[PDB]
Amino acid sequence: KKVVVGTDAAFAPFEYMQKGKIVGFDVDLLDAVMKAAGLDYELKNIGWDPLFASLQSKEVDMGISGITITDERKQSYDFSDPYFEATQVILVKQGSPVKNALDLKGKTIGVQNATTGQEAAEKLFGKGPHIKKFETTVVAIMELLNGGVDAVITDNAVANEYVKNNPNKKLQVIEDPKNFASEYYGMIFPKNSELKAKVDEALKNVINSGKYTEIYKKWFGKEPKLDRLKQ
Ligand SMILES: N[C@@H](Cc1c[nH]c[nH+]1)C(=O)O
Repeated sequence: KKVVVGTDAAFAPFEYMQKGKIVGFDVDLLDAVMKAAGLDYELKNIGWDPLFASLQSKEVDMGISGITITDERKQSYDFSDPYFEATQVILVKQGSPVKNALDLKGKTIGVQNATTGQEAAEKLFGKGPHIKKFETTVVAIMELLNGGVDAVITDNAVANEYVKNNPNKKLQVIEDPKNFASEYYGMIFPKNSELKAKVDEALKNVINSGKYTEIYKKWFGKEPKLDRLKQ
């Protein structure tokens, strides 16, 4: 019996489809972690909202989908030790007047459904019509390109990856460290999972052996500050 791992492979550089195969930082880290934990696994591309549903039903044993550790998600799920630090940013067209998150007032914001980016947008301007929720971040960014939304709030490394990969779209990343707090990714599990402890120990092995850093350098071209993982 293999471990069923779910991911939403529409979140580059962490997980995405390349020539019909699921690739990314989370994909490479998962492979490293699971082999260090001695667990045969299957990686499923399932979708963002199906994934969380599947984890609650326990049909999926494990998740790695650039998922931010939050106390709101700790209600139903368990998390591994953090393996990445992120923050929400604001993605816009280069000609945007947006300088900070407060400039987004009265404007339409495209977020992926049930994410920390949605939460951040709803924290500032409350729940309402000009917060447009999409199943993938890919589609949210697509509503930005065509003018359907004025701004996108998503994770920083994803936004930076899209700007880097797509210069002809002429998008810019607006950072607001005053409004957006530090976030940490964790591998997710159904409540009281027996895999969590094995994954935590395997992650340490992966970090200690220098395996994590090689994967980090591959996707981000620089040395990680590993002290971000002991916060
Ligand atoms: N890290 C954010 C955004 C995200 C990760 N994967 C898809 N969206 C979250 O877990 O809510």
